[PDB]
Amino acid sequence: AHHHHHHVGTQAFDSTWKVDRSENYDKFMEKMGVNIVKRKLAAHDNLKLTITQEGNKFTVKESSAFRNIEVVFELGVTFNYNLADGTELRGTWSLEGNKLIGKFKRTDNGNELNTVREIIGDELVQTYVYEGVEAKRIFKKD
Ligand SMILES: CCCCCCCC/C=C\CCCCCCCC(=O)O
Repeated sequence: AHHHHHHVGTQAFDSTWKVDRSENYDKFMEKMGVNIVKRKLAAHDNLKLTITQEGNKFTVKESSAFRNIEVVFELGVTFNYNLADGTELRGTWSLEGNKLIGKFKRTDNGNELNTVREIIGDELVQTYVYEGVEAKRIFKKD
């Protein structure tokens, strides 16, 4: 007696999507209290994203008009992330039920930010909620 068989797959998110559009971002940056100049480049930064994962550890490369760095996280591993000005927040991402959670909190007053990751049709999306305001950026393959 004997038998055999085989198949194959291929992830979807593991791609290179660049900022093709955004929604409500204006209120998000305005909320924090960003200056006209800071809102000029942070709006037309041309964020280029590259998604690559190997297990429960994801690594994405992001580049902007004034800088660019690579970040690495782990599902369910809280770590300290620093900002361009030096602020350090304690946050990360973790899946729940059938959705992905992303939360980070300021050290000043503990402002809780909430972000979820999803994909619609042929465009990647990431939502961010700040004080009731829910803004998101739509990245299309580059
Ligand atoms: C020059 C103006 C100040 C720059 C504004 C910073 C805007 C965001 C840029 C870098 C910080 C990004 C922090 C994201 C945390 C991880 C979330 C994720 O896994 O997608």
